Parts: sequence; structure tokens; C-alpha cells
Amino acid sequence: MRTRSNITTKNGIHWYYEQEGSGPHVVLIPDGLGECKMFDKPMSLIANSGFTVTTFDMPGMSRSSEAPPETYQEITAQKLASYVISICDELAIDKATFWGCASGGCTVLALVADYPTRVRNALAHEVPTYLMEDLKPLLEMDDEAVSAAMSSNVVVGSVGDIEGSWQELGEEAHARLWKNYPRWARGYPGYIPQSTPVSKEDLIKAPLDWTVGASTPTARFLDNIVTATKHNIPFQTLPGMHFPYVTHPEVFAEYVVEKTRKYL
Repeated sequence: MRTRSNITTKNGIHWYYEQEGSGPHVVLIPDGLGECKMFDKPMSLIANSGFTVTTFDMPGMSRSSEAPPETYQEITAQKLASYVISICDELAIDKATFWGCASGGCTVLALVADYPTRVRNALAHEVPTYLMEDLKPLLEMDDEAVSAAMSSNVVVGSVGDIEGSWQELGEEAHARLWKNYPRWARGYPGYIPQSTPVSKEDLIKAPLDWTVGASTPTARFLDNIVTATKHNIPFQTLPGMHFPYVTHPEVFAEYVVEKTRKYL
């Protein structure tokens, strides 16, 4: 039931998307790197609970790399939500549950803020509200091969596994990732965190549950816990850190299907 296809929305982004299952829609928005191979394992498990799961590579990244620059430069949470709604329209996805980590978490919050009608329920994980110190070196590195190396060693710091779950993403996926690192570095950390709608009025326009990785240092996403606690957004930790769908696919699937059926 795992269909793979491509499609172009009228904003010019030539997406690569995947779908599997039948039931209510559950969309898995990738993180900054925009590689939906990271959803390959848990997507089948989420679909096996009776849901149509949709995922895709993000504009300018991986197999969605055929996109205009603005879609991967000076990126805001509102730009990304605009792009996610466009493919959602093209796939007749009327309303869905949205997952998003990091930059994808900004996207879901922007979806709740500006497209609440379209979200049955949102789940955000480790959303950046500020520019993190260990990201600053990556910001405006002109050599793209140095940028990829430096970016890739900041990202594996954020992955919470050192025994192959990162490696078995494949060599094709890690090749696509190698081109993605410099493009993400130059478009996201200097532009997406300030745009994240964590406004008190913006978080309640739709159901939202919030998570942080159980093993990341408290100071990193402390703002996420305070923001979520100050506005009765349900908050919880998942295993691992920044990529729980990569390091803990089964527990991640149970969380996703638990939170979606709770609003069905």
C-alpha cells in the first residue's frame, strides 16, 4: 500500500511524496533536512493502525530539490506552512494530524496559527524559538563541502543513537542529505526560529500536544516546556533526542497513533 509519486504545486515546488494506508490522514512533516526516508520505518507502523500517512521531501531538499530558491532561503514557519498546505490541497487532504520536529515543529505551529481549519490535531517536537549557540558557525559558510561536514557533525550530535539507526537510513538517503546540509544551514537557523508563532492566542486555535526528547540537555528546549506548560498544551518526553522517528520508530509510532486517535 506504500505509494511513491511526485507532484508540483503551483508555487513551483516539485515535491516527492509517499503515502501508505487507508483511514484518516496523518501527515509527517520532516525536520530541517527535509528527508522523508527518516519516516520509512514508522510510517508503515502508523498506517497499520488504520491511517493514511502522507510524507514528502521538503522544498529544495532531497527529491524535492527542484524548487525555487525562496522556498529554501530565508525560511519562516509561515513559508513552510504555506508549502505544506499546497501539497495537502493537491492530495485532497482535507484535514489531518500533523507531526513536525525542529523546523517542522515551527511549521505545525504556523499551521495551527494560520490554517487551524485544516488541522485536526498538531504534534510538535523540539521547536527552535532562538538561535542555538552550536549552530552559529554553520550560518554563513560559503564552501558547501565544509558546510556539509560541519553541519553533519552538529546534526549527529542531535541524533540520540550511535548504533546504526542513523546509518541504515541508506547510502542514497545520506547522499541526498549531503547536498541538503549547506542549503538548510543557509536558509533555516537564521530565519525560522524568530518566526515561530508561540503566541498565547496562536497555540489554542487547534489541538496541540508537545514533546521534547528525553535525553537532550534541559537548557536547549526549556522554552518549549515553559511555553507548553503556561498554555495547558499537553507536554511529554519521547525517547531519544532530536530524531525520535529514526532512533525509536516503534515508540514514536505508538505516540503518533495514540495522539491522533484521541481526537477521533
